Amino acid sequence: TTHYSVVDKDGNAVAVTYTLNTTFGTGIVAGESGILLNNQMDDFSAKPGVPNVYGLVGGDANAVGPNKRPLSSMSPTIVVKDGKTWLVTGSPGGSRIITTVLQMVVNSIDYGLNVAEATNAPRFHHQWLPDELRVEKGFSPDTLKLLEAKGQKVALKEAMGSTQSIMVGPDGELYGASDPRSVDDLTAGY
Amino acid sequence: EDVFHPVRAKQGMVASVDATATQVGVDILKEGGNAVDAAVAVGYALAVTHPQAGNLGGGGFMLIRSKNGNTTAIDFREMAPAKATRDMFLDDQGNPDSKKSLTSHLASGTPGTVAGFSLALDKYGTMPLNKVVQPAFKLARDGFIVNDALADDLKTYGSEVLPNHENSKAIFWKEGEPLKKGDTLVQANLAKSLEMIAENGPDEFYKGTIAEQIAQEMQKNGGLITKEDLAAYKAVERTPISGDYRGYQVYSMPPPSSGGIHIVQILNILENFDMKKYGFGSADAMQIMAEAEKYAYADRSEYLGDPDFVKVPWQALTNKAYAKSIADQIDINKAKPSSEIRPGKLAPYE
Ligand SMILES: *[C@](=O)([C]=[N+]=[N-])O[C][C]([N])C([O])=O
Repeated sequence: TTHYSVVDKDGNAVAVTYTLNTTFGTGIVAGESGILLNNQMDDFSAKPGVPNVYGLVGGDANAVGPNKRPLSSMSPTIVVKDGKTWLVTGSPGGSRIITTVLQMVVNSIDYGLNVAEATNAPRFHHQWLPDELRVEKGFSPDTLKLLEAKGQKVALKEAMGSTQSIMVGPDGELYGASDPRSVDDLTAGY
Repeated sequence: EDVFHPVRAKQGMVASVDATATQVGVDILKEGGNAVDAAVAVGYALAVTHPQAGNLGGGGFMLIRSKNGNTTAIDFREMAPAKATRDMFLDDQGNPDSKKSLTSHLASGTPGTVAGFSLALDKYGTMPLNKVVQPAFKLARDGFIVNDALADDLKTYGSEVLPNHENSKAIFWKEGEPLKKGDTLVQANLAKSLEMIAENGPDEFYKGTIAEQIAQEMQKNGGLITKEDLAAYKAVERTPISGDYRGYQVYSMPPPSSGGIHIVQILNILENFDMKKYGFGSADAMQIMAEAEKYAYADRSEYLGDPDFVKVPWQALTNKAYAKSIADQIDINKAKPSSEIRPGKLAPYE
């Protein structure tokens, strides 16, 4: 998985999410090309009803077929405010890519958090199947009682995603944030 | 006042998972390249400094929005081999073999990255391919220092696959162990590939030497990717999926990605609530959002597929009426088992 965002001096913007699928893909280098080969074929529904590596399921719509592009969850995303590019984001995470991008958007619009605040905020996610409210460390013990109470089956787990985002000020100024979950990353500009 | 502060810049900015790649992006912008140029250079740089996911042998998506508002998506996702079949990943008992779909030569799809980047670069960029690939070329030829991220990934995930293939082990393993933090990673063969692409364009990959190398690697090991597959591959510019949330317009990836559709769907659902009132981290906010997501993933499993092969009911899925009907089935003080949730009835929204 990996996602990166770019915004230039003219205000043009690009968000790219690309991958080999799992880390290092199949781990197979194509001859003497030095190029690692992907294992994207696993994003297809190998068998209707059976989940793939991310626990995602499919049927005939996402079944294996010649020259067919397997279903993806990658979501490079751009939010517009007052008619202008405002937020440029995205993230890896297989099935969680969807709820991760969603929280970035909700954090920015509804909670008025700056791009760094929105990025460093804890995250949660539910993909229907398995049925559980997956969470990250960072949510209060109290608030978590209510979810278990209200009915949810809270399931604390590994950190989710690696958002690399840029927010554009009304005056052209740029604000960026790299995810605390990924080390050695960087958001820089001039 | 704030606990977290964003990095600030007045002209251009690049955000990526790797410091070296980001810096490659910035330098290209400083040289007068546009967002797309920088994005392609970063993409080639990551194929060298972040072999975990950055690549030339994988695929992905790209969303481009010009300064004038024109928004478009480039689909450079991988295409299964022409000789790929529905039950290809089933064992003799008819059960899905993960090993076959993840580690064997059958797990690979015809790579679209080189294609997608060149399409975007030629149509929306301003620099020649040779210029934006040069940074990555030098990094592969001269090598770079292994940092914590790469060292950690090589040990944790690389160990399970890289040492099992002679050509892979020769590149990423040292003295019987994965490269360690501080070691230098030089990728001579990749540099040659990159050097050839920068010279003969994207065809070097889909028709040239690289295509030959990929085809032979597959043939000699039971793979399916043939030179015809690589020649018959193409990136596809498609219409972004979008919605409106409280006055803000959101644009994301349309099928083959399910990304765009469901982010919009859930936002439509959420729009029916005063999320701001509940506040971040609140019991309620998490309640509402957790439930809305369920329906989306339900629909995902049914309606999403390569649009060139199946018809996706994206209008109904992103229809606000439908979203409002999903919103009502939500109880702020009680959940609903995923079992009691099925792909919605898009009939009255078609
Ligand atoms: C990536 O997040 C890498 N991982 N784990 O997977 C993305 C997935 N193949 C998709 O949604 O396309």
